[PDB]
Amino acid sequence: VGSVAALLTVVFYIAAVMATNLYGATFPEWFGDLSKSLYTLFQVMTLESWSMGIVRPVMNVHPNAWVFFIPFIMLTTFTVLNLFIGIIVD
Amino acid sequence: VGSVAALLTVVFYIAAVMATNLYGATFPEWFGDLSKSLYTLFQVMTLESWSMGIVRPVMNVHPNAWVFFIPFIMLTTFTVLNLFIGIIVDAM
Amino acid sequence: VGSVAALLTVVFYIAAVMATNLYGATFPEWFGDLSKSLYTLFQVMTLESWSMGIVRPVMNVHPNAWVFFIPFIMLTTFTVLNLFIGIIVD
Amino acid sequence: VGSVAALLTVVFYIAAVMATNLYGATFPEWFGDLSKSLYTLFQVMTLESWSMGIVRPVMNVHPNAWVFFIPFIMLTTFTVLNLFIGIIVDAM
Ligand SMILES: CCCCCCCCCC(=O)N(CCO)C[C@@H](O)[C@@H](O)[C@@H](O)[C@@H](O)CO
Ligand SMILES: CCCCCCCCCC(=O)N(CCO)C[C@@H](O)[C@@H](O)[C@@H](O)[C@@H](O)CO
Ligand SMILES: [Br-]
Ligand SMILES: [Br-]
Ligand SMILES: [Br-]
Ligand SMILES: [Br-]
Ligand code: NA
Ligand code: NA
Repeated sequence: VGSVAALLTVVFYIAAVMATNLYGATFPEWFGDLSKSLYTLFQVMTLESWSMGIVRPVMNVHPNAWVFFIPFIMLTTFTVLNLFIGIIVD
Repeated sequence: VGSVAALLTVVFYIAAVMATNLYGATFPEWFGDLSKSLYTLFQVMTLESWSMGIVRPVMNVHPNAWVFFIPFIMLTTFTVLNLFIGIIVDAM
Repeated sequence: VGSVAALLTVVFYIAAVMATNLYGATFPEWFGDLSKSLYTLFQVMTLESWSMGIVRPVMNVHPNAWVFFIPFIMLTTFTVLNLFIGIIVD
Repeated sequence: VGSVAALLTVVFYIAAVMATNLYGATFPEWFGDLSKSLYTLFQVMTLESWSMGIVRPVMNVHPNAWVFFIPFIMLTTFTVLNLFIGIIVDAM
């Protein structure tokens, strides 16, 4: 559980670093700095307007953006369930 | 677990083949080609703007679209839950 | 499990009957007939735009609408988890 | 289980008392009185338009609003999961 939450924070920070560099210049409101990118990736993790509000607008400039976002959603949500269920048992 | 992930991929692919055919011509931005259709059905599976942003606009042209999307949501949502729980149990 | 799904269908139909009578006249696009109301209550059960898209617009005309919608969400989602987990075990 | 449902109600009430105070004057439609604040925090807890529709507009005026809402989502989401699983286990 402790190791699970550690992995989640590292992946979240690494993903927000990547997102800042990729979309920061073209999408400054969402990815303009590390802070903004961490906030956006949390919104995306919660699945709130991820496609209609974030990813589809991002894909209009960067067609391959889904290669970042879809694996991120698959990875962070699977980890979150694993962490939530893992903490409940212990 | 592997068979579940295989079944989900097959079901997902056929669903996007069907959706391209049904809505492609009338909704090209969301279902105009297999790629776009795989992306939309993923958005639909996550439940993101599925009704307000996709299914209701689709229902304006195709009144029965709900016969496709509602069973799709029910089928994939039950499977993704079963798959994610399946990995957790088969690791404890 | 079989009894759980039976209860869910009855509550869903009864709720869609109630919604048609309550909001049908003022909100015809969402609750104008039993069919429309069943579709809307499914959208509301999945939590998609339930407040921003449906309930807040409904509350502008019917201030107490939340007394219908909030218990519905609480009831149908709890039942759905109970049914999903219940089927997985058996 | 009962203690969990009690803790959630207390946490929910205090959160809506705080939100009324912090955002009431600047966001009256969503946090203008305790009632509106209880309703908004329920919408936020379900994750419905929490960021695009509530938290980002709130962050335009109050840049630190995320310090309130993100821990709120994390706290209530973990509790609601724990409460719902808790009833299921304490019936099997
Ligand atoms: C899982 C761990 C999730 C951690 C989430 C961390 C969020 C950090 C957000 C932050 O530090 N901000 C700067 C606060 O000064 C908020 C930004 O999101 C903000 O600059 C922009 O979004 C603006 O557009 C808002 O008007
Ligand atoms: C858990 C069980 C969920 C069951 C869901 C049943 C849905 C039945 C929907 C239906 O029969 N319709 C009529 C099909 O002719 C669709 C309506 O939703 C439609 O009339 C309106 O929404 C219009 O506004 C669309 O343009
Ligand atoms: Br969360
Ligand atoms: Br998912
Ligand atoms: Br569902
Ligand atoms: Br809920
Ligand atoms: Na949503
Ligand atoms: Na959701």
